[PDB]
Amino acid sequence: SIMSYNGGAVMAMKGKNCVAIAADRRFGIQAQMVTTDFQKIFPMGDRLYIGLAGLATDVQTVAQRLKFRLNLYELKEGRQIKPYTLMSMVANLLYEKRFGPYYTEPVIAGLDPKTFKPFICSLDLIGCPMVTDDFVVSGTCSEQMYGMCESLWEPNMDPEHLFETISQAMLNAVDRDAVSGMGVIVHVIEKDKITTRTLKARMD
Amino acid sequence: DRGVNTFSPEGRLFQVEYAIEAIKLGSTAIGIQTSEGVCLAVEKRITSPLMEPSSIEKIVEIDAHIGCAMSGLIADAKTLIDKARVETQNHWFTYNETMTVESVTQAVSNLALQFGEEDADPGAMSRPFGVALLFGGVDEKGPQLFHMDPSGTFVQCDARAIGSASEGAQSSLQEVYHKSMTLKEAIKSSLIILKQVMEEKLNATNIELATVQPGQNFHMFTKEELEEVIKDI
Amino acid sequence: NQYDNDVTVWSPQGRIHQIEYAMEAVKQGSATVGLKSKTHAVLVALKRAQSELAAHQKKILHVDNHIGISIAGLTADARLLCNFMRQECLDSRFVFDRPLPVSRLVSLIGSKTQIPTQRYGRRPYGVGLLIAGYDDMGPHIFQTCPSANYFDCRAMSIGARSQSARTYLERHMSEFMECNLDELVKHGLRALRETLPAEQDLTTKNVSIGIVGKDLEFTIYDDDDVSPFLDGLEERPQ
Amino acid sequence: TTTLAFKFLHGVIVAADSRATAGAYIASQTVKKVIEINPYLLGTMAGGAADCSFWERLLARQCRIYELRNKERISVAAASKLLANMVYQYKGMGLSMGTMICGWDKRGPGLYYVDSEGNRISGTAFSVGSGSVYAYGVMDRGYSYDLKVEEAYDLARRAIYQATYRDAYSGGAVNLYHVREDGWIRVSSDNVADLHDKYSS
Amino acid sequence: AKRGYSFSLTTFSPSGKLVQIEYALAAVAGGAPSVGIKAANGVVLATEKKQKSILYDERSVHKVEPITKHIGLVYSGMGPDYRVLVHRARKLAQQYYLVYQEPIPTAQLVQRVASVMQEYTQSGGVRPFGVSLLICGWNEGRPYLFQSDPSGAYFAWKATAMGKNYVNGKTFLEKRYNEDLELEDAIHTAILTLKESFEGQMTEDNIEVGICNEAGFRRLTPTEVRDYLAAIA
Amino acid sequence: TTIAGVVYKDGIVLGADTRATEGMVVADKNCSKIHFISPNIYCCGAGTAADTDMTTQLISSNLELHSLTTGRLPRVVTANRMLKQMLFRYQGYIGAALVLGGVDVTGPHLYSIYPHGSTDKLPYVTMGSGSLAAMAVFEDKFRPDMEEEEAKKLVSEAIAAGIFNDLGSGSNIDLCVISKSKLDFLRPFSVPNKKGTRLGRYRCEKGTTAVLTEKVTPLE
Amino acid sequence: SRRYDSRTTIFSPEGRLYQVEYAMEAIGHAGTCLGILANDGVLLAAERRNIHKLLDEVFFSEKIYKLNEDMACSVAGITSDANVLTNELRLIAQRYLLQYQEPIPCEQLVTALCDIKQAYTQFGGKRPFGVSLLYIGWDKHYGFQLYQSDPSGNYGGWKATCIGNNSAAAVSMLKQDYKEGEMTLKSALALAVKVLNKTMDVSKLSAEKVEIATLTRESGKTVIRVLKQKEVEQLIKKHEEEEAKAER
Amino acid sequence: MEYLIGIQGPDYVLVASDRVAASNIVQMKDDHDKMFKMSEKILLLCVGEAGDTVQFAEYIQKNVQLYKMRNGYELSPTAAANFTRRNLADCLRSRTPYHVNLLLAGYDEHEGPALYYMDYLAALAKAPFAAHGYGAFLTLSILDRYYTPTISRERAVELLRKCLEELQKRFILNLPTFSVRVIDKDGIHNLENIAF
Amino acid sequence: SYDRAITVFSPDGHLFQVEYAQEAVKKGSTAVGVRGKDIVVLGVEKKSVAKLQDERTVRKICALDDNVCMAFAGLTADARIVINRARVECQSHRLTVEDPVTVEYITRYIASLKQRYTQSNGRRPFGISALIVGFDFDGTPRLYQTDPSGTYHAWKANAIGRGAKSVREFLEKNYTDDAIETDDLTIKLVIKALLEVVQSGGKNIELAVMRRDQPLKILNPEEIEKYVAEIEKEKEENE
Repeated sequence: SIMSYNGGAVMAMKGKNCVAIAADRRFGIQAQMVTTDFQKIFPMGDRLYIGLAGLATDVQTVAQRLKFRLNLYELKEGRQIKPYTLMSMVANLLYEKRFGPYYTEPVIAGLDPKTFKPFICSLDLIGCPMVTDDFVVSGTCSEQMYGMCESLWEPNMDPEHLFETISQAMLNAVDRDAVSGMGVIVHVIEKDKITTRTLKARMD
Repeated sequence: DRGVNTFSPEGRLFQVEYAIEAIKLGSTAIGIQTSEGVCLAVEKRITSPLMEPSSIEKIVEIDAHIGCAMSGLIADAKTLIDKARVETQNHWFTYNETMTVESVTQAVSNLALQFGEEDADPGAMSRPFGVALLFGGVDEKGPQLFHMDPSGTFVQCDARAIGSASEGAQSSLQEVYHKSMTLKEAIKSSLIILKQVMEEKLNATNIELATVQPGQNFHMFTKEELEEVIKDI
Repeated sequence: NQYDNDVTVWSPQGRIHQIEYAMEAVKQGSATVGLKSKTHAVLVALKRAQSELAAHQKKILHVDNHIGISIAGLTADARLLCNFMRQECLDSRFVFDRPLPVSRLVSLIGSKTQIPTQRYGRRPYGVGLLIAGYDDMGPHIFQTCPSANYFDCRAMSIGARSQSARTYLERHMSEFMECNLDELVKHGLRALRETLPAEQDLTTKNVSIGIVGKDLEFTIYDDDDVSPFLDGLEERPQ
Repeated sequence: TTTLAFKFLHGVIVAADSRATAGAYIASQTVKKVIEINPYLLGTMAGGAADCSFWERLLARQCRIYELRNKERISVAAASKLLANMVYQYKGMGLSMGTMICGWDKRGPGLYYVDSEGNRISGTAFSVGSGSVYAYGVMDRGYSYDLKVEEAYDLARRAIYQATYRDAYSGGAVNLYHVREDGWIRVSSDNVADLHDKYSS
Repeated sequence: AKRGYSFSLTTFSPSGKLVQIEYALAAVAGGAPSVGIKAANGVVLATEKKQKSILYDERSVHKVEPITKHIGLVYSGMGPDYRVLVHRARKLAQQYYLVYQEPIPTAQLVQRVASVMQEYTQSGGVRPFGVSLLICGWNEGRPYLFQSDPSGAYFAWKATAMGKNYVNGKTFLEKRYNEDLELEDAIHTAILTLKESFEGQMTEDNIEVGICNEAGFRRLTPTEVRDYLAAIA
Repeated sequence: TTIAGVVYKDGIVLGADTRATEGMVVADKNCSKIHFISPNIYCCGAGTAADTDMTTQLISSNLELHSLTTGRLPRVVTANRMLKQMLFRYQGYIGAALVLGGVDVTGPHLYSIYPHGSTDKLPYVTMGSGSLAAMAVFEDKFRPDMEEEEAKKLVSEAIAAGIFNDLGSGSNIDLCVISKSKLDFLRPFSVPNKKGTRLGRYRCEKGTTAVLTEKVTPLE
Repeated sequence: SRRYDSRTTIFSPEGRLYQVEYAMEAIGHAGTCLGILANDGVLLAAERRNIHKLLDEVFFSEKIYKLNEDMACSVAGITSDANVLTNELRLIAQRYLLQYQEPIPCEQLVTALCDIKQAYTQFGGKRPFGVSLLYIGWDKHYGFQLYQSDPSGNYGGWKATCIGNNSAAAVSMLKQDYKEGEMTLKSALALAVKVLNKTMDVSKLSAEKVEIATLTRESGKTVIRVLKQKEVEQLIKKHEEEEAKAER
Repeated sequence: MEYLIGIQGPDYVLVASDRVAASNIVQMKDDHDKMFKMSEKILLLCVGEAGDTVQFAEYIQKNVQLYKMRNGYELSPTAAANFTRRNLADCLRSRTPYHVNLLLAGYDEHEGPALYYMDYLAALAKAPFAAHGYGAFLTLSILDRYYTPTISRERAVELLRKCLEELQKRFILNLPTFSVRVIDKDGIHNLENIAF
Repeated sequence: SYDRAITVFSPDGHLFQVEYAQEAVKKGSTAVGVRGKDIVVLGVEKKSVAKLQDERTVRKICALDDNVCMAFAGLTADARIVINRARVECQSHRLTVEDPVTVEYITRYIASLKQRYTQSNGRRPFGISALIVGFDFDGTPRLYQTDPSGTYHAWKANAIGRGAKSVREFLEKNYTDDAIETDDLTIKLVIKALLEVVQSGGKNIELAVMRRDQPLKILNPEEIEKYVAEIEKEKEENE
C-alpha cells in the first residue's frame, strides 16, 4: 500500500465552542522509525489548522502549496480565510491532480472567524470534502480511530473534556497500529487561547 | 520606412546593398592563391597602444586545412566562422573526411539571405551579415581561394583584396600576379601592397599573416617568424 | 512611390511594383540562352567576373539526371530555389521510382513562388531560370520568372542585353526542330555572342554549356570541356 | 570482452582484446576496441559495439570544436564529463557502454570510468568487461607506482591474456597503448595464440 | 489566413499621457447617462435607455445586466464593448465559485474585470474599451458600488454619474445624497438625477433601473418603474 | 449507493441515500447525493464521489452562464448533452453515474447518465450499488400518471429496498420533488435507522491523560 | 503593419529611451509619495489623489500595498498598471517562500520586478509600465530597508527618498532635516508631515488627503499598519503648532 | 552498497561516509568521496542510483553557488535543505526522477548546527542523528543508546568509531575506509580517515 | 510575438541602433581598469551619489565568479541583466566542464550575447560596455572590454564612459613597468587616472582589488583617502 509506506494518523473533534485536532509524531520508512519529532498539523490562520496523513512527501508538498495559495488569498482579499473557503481550496488543489494525485488525506479543524462556529472535515486523495458534526479521521489506523470515537464522543463538550476525549481516542487507536506512534500532539483551539499538549505515549 | 526584404527600382535589396557599404569602412585584407599554397594578410589597425595586439585576430582557422580572413563588422564575422567550424565537424562525423574549400564557403553562403520579419522563427535574423570573407585552403584539387559577400555570391579568386582601400589594392595585384610565381613571392608581394594602403607604417605587431600549404597544416606567423619577411621592406 | 514598398500593396493602375522591381534583378544578371531540338535540350550561358584576377561565376546548376537549370539574377535566391527543385525530383524518385516530368516540376515552382508575392513582409524570388529537361514527351525548355507565371518555349534567352539573342532565335526557330546535336549547340552560343559588344567575343573561360536528352544525362561543360564546341565557329559579323 | 587501464609514473597504459560475439557464435576477432578519440585522448569499447563507437565519435567531434574556440586542448576531466552528460539523457532506454577515457592533462596523467548508467569516477586502475574480474586479479598482484616502461607493458599484456583464458567472450588479439605527455603511442598488437607460446617457453 | 499585431496601439505622449485612453474616456462622456447610488440598505443602478424610433423592441436588449445572483452591471458609452465585458465578468464570477464554493465578493470581481480592461491598453494590436462600468453587489452584510474606467482603475463610490452631463450629475448628487438613505428613497433620487439631462419626457420604456439588496440583484419590471416614475411613488 | 428517479403526472420525484463508504467501512452517515444543477433541474449521484461533485458543479456553473445569456430557464436536454459529451471524451475514466431530472417548458424529462457517456430517457431509472433492489420495486408498483404523494411513496420504498438489502447503502432517505410551479427539497424524508443510545457512559475524567509538555498561546 | 507601429523598444539619436522618459513624465503628474528610514522602523507617506465628498472608502489603503509578511510597497504613477506589478510582487515573494521556506530578502524582490520592467523596454514591442514604486521591509540580512524603482527597470537603496509631483523640491527638503544614524520613528513621522505640507498643492493639510503606513519589528515579528485618521491629525497639529512657534 | 552517518553536537556537525564505489561483485575505487561542498559551512551526502547521484548533487551545488554570487551572502542550512527538497519533489512525478537518498549537514551563524534527513521520495526531516543504507540498520541502535544532546566532539568521533566497528563485525559488505569531516563555526574541517 | 526588425542597415552603411547604444555608454559613469603584475584593479567614478542614498546597492563593480569580476558603464538597468546571465553561464560551464571559467571565455560569452541582440527580430541592443577582470588557472593577469556591437579586446589599461578618451590619453603616457611594479603603486595609478575627469576626488571614487589567490576586495572610503593623501604629498614634493 502507498498510504501505509510512511504511516501516520490524524484526528479532529468538535466541542461546544472549541475544536481539537490530534496527530501522531512518527516519521518512518515502512518498518524503520527515523524521526520522533515530525510535524503533521499546520497552522492556516491563527484559529484554523490542517492535519495531513499519508505519504510524507505529499504531506509536506500540499501544506507548502496550500500556504502558497493561502497567502495570495489573504493579500488579494482584506480578510482572514473561512473554514468552508479553505475546504474548497484543498478540494480544488487535490482535484487538479486527478490522474496522478497526492497520496494524502487532509483533515481541517478550526473555528470560523467572526462567527465563532466550530468546523471539521476530511478529504480524499483526489479531493472529496465531507462535513460532520462529530469527528473526522484519516490515516493507516482509520478503523481503529472510528471504534474509539464512536464510543467516547459526546454532543456538547468543554475544552477540558474535549481534550481528554481526543487524547484517549488517539492513544488507544495508535497503540494497535504498528506504523503509527512515538508521541501524540494535540492542538485545542479556543476563541481566546490555543493549548498545545504532547501526550505521554508508548515508544514502541 | 520600409521592410528588410524590399526591392529597389534598380532591381536589388536595400539591406544587402547597404551591407556592402559597411565593408568599405573595415580594415583591408589581401589573399593570394599559389601552387605552393594560399597566403592571407590583414591589417589589425590598433587604435591605442594600450590595447593588446595579440587580441585582434582577423585570420582564424576553420579546420587544419582551411583558414579565413575577415573584414567589416568583426562581431558579425565571429558568428559566421563558428558556423563554418561546426559544419566541417558535422561533415567529418558523417563521412569521415575533410570538406573542400568550395563546400565550406557554400555552407556559409546558405546563411546569407536568411533574414526577415513575418513568417519566420522567433530566433531568426533581422539583418544581413556585413562581412566580406576570404576562405583560403588546400584540398584534393590543390590550394584554393574564395571570396564571399553579404549577398552570398561566392566565387574562386587567384588574388583578391577586400576592405577600405580594396579598389586601390586590386589594381596593384593585377600588375604583379602571374600563374608561375612562388609562395615566398606571394608573401613578399602581399606585404608591399598592404604597406601602401595602410595609414600607419608596417610593423610586426601591426599586421597578421597566415599560410596554408599541401605540405603542412594552417600556420599562424608569430612575431619572430614575421621578421624574416618584414626585413625585406 | 507610395505603392512600391510591399507586395501586398496594389497600384491604382492594377499592378504590383515590387514584383516589377524583382523583374529588374534578372536584367541585372548576365545573359543566358536556352534552346531545344527534337531529341536534345541545350543551355548556353555567359559567365561574368568581378575582376580579371578572379574566376568566373557558376551559371549552370545540376538538379537531376534529366533536369538542369541556368540561372540569372540573385545568386542566393537561385541556390535556394535549386534546392527545392532537387528535393522534389528526389521525392518523386523515392516514392514512384520514376523520373519526375518537367511539366510537373515547373508547376510546383509556380506554386511556391506565388505564396510570398501575396503575403506581407515576404518578397518574390529575384531570379529567372531557364529549365532544360527530357522526359516521355521529349525535350523541354521552360522559363520561370520572379512572378509565379511560367512559360513553355521553343527557344528563349534572358539576362542583360538579351534582346539581341531573342531576335536571332526568332529568325532561326524553324531550323531547331530538325537540327542535330552538334549544330544545335552552335545556335545557342551564336545568340549569346550577339549580346556582347563588337570587340569582345566567346572564350573558353566565360562559356558554360549544359546538354540533356535521349542519348545522355545532364552534363555541365567548363573550360577544356567547352573547347570542342567553340572550335569550328562562324566568326563574329561586323 | 576485456578492457583495462591503469596510470603510473610514466603515463597511462591502455589494454584491450578484440573478440566480438553474437550469443555463442563469434562475429569478429579483429575489433579495434581501443577507440582513438584524439591524438591526445583514448577510449575503450565494452558492452555495446555501436554505443561506444557513436558517442565517443560525437565526443571526438565536440573536443575538436573546443580546441578551435578556446585555442587550448580539452582536459580529461572535461572530456569525461561531456560524454557522461550526453549518455545520461538516454538513461533506462537501452544503451549499454563501459568506456575508459585516458590522456595526459595539465594536472598530470588522467583516468576516468564512464558508464551508460551515468557513472563517472576517477581512479588509478580500472577494468571493464565480461572478463574484467580475471583482469583485476593478475593486475593488482604485480602493480607498482614505480614500475618501469617495459615492465608496465608486460603486466597489462598478460592481464588481458589471463582473462581470455577464462572468459569465453574474450579473445582475438591483445592491443596495447601507452599514453605520454606529448601524446599516446601504439605499442603492440600481439595475438593470443602467439603469446601462448611465449609464456609457456 | 490572418496574422495578428504584437505591438501596442496605446503609447505615451511627449507630455506623459496615454492618448488612446484619453479618447476612450471621451467616448463614454458622449454616451447615455447612467447613475449609481449606495444606501446602506441596498444599491440602485439606473441608466438612460432611449430607443428613439419606437420600432425598436425595448424588452429585447437590456443595458442593466446581471452577472450573478447578487451582482449587476450598468454602463455608459459603447454597447458592443460592454457586452463583451458582461460575458467576461459572468465567466470570472463562475470561475471563483468553482474554486472557493462561495459567491464572489463585489470588490473581488471588479479587480478581475479591471485587469482585463488594463490588458487591452497594453496588449498588441488592440484598442482600449470605450466603456465605464458601474458594479453593484451585496456581500458580508454590506452593499457595494464601484466604477471601472477604460484605463483599468477602480473607485469605490457612494453616489456617481456617467455619460453626458456627468459633471452636472455629480454636482447634483452631492447636494442630494445623505447618510443612511432608504433603498426605496435611493431609487427616487436615482430616477430624478437622470431626469436632469433627458429632455424627452420619461416613460417606463425610456429608462431601465436595477436594484441590489440582501435578497439579491434583480431588474425592476416596467410596472415597478411606472409606479416610481409618476413624479412620486 | 442507491439513487432513483420517477416521472409522475405533474413532475419528477428523485431519491437518494446518505451512506458514503471508504472501502467496506462507513465514512459518512449523512451525505447529500441529490445535487443542484439549476432552479428547475436536480441530479442524483453515484460511483466515484469526487468525480460526481466536480462534474455536477461544472455543469451547474455552465448552465447558470447559459441561462443568464439566454434570459430564460434552461432545459433538461441541455443538462443532458453537456454531461453526455464530457463523459464520452474521457472514455469512462471519470466514474460518474448521474440520474438527471427536471421540469421544462416542454414538460418533465428524466435521464440516466453512465460514466462512459451513454444516456437513456425513461419514466423510471435506478443506478448505484443498490440499483437492483430499487428497480424491482418500480417493476412491481409503478403506474403511469400517478399522484404526487403516491410517487413519493414509490421512490421512498425503492431507496429503502436498496438500504436494507445492499451493504453499500444505508441510513436516511433523501427526496427531491420538482413540479411545474413547486419545488420541494425534503432533505430528511425518512430516518429508518438510528443508533441505539449508549447506556454505559465512557466519559474520560478530567486528568486521566498524562501530559509531558504544555504551551498556551493567547488570541485576539 | 510597420506603418502603424510606434516603435516603443527603440533607441534615440541622443542615446536614450523615449517611451521610458515619457512614462517618467506620468509619474511627475501623480500624487506625491515619500519614504524615510529610521533606526527602530521604516515608514511610507503618500498624497491621496482620490479625494471626493462621494467617495465610499472600503479598502485599508489607496496606494499602500502589502506584498509579504515583512514587506510593503507604495505606488506613484498609473494606478491601472500598478495593480499588475503589485500582484506580480506578491507572486514572486510566494515562489521564494515555497522554494526556500524563508521570507524573501528586500533587495531580491525589488530586482525580480525590475527584470520584468527592463524586459518591456528592450523587447516585446509594448509600452513600459508607467509606475515608480517605493519599497519598505525587513530581512534577516540587513534589517530595515528602503528602495526606489523606475519604469526603465532601475533600482536603488535610500535612507530618505521621494517620488511623484514636486519630487525634486521634496528630496532637497529631506536632505536638510535628515540626520543619518540618529533618526527615530517618532521624528521620522514629524519629518514626513513637514515635507508633505510644504510640497503639496493645496495648503492647510488635512488627514483625509494624506496616507501614512508604518513598518516596525515587534516581539520577534514584523508589524505593518496604516495609521488612523485620528493618528494623522495628531501629527499635523504637532507640526502646525511648531510652525507657529517659529515666529518668536 | 553505500553508507552514510551524521551526528549533531551543541556547536558542531560530524559526518562520515564510506569510500567504496562498487560494481556487481568488485570494488572499483578505494577512495571515493561522497561529500559535496555546497557552501563554506554546508556539506551534502549523496547516495543512491549510479547516475542520479552525481547529476543531482552537482545541480543543487551550482545553484547554491549561483545564489552566493548574485546576492553576496550564502544560503542558510535550513534554506538549502528546502531547496534540494523542492527539486526532488517536483521531479518525482515527472518523466525523469532521481532515486537518491541524501543527508544535508550545515552550520548557521544564528541558529547553529543542523542535520537533515531526506528520502528518495523527497521527505525532509530534522534529526540529531541519522544514517542511510543497509548499514544504518546496525548503527542506529548504537546511536540511540550512547547519544547525548551535550556530547563533546572527541566523544562524538569515539561514538562514530563504535558504529564503524559494527560494520567490520556484522555487516556483510566490506567497507574499509571512511571519510570524516566536521562542520563548526570556522567551517568545514577534514579529519583523519578511520581505516581497518 | 514581436517580429519587427529594430536594428537595420543605413544608406551610408551604418547601424544606427548599435551607434545610439554606443551613445548611451558614453553618457554613463567613468569606469577604468588597469592590468598589473600580480593584481588587477578596476575603479568607477562620477556616481553622483546624493549622500542620502545607500552606496551598497548602487555598486557598478560586480563579481561574476570566484576568479572573475566586472565593472560597467552606461544603462545600469541593462547591465544587471547581462551580469546575471553571465553568472548563470559561470555555473553552467562548471556543470559541463569540471574546470572553472577562464577570463577570455566569459568575455566571449558576453560579446556573443550583445551581438545576438543586434541581429535578432524585436530585440534592442544593450547600451553597456564591460571591463572583465580576473586571473587564469596559470596565474596570468587578464583585462578585457566589450561594447554594444559585440567586439571584445584585451587591454593593459582601458577606460570606458564619460571622459573615457581623457583618461585613456593619461594612461598612454603613464603605464610603464616602473608604475605597475608593486601592489600599492598599481592602485595609485587608478586614482590618478580618475581625478583627471572626476569632480574633486574622494567620495566619488569606488575601486576594488583582487589578488592572485585571494578573492575580490572592495576597499572602503577610509582606505581610498589614505592613498589620495599620499598622491597629493608626492604632487607637493616637486613644487
